[PDB]
Amino acid sequence: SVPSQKTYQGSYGFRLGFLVTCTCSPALNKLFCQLAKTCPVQLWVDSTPPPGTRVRAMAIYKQSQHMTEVVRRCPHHERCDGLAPPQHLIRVEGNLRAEYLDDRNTFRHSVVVPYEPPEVGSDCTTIHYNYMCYSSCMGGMNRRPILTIITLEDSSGNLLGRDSFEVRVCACPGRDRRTEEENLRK
Ligand SMILES: [Zn+2]
Repeated sequence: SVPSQKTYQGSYGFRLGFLVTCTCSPALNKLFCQLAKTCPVQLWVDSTPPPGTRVRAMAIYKQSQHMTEVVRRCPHHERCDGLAPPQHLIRVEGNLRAEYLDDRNTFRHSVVVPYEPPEVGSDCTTIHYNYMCYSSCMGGMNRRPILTIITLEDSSGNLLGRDSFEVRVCACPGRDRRTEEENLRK
């Protein structure tokens, strides 16, 4: 079954926040980012989850007619850090404990890091993601919009919380955000 995108704050009050290489549109719930550049995603909790809590990131297609298709890199960007497998769209930057996972039954990719409390000077835990293929790449996303689903999980993989956002990976994020926002006003 297609991974759920249902927002679920859960017992710890889990939700995301956001912070031109990367720009977020709250009105569109959409992140616009350049290829392979830092995308800061903030984790907010009302209380601290138990030891061994994990944070998983996974991409799915937004449109229902493409939801059962695995999101992966196009051949050009696949065939081009030594930790992320070449097929994975999403990689984590600056984390010594990233796990790159392929689901045995769905073939979907994800990247998991341990949950850490907020870094000094912050009320939220910031994770730096990189997207390794453009929304427009033929043989990959092929202009189809995607969602990133962030799941807070216990050490066994049980769901503690879930949030999600749309992503466009593009060369001019600031300009594309304005275009899509101008389209929503019209
Ligand atoms: Zn590509």
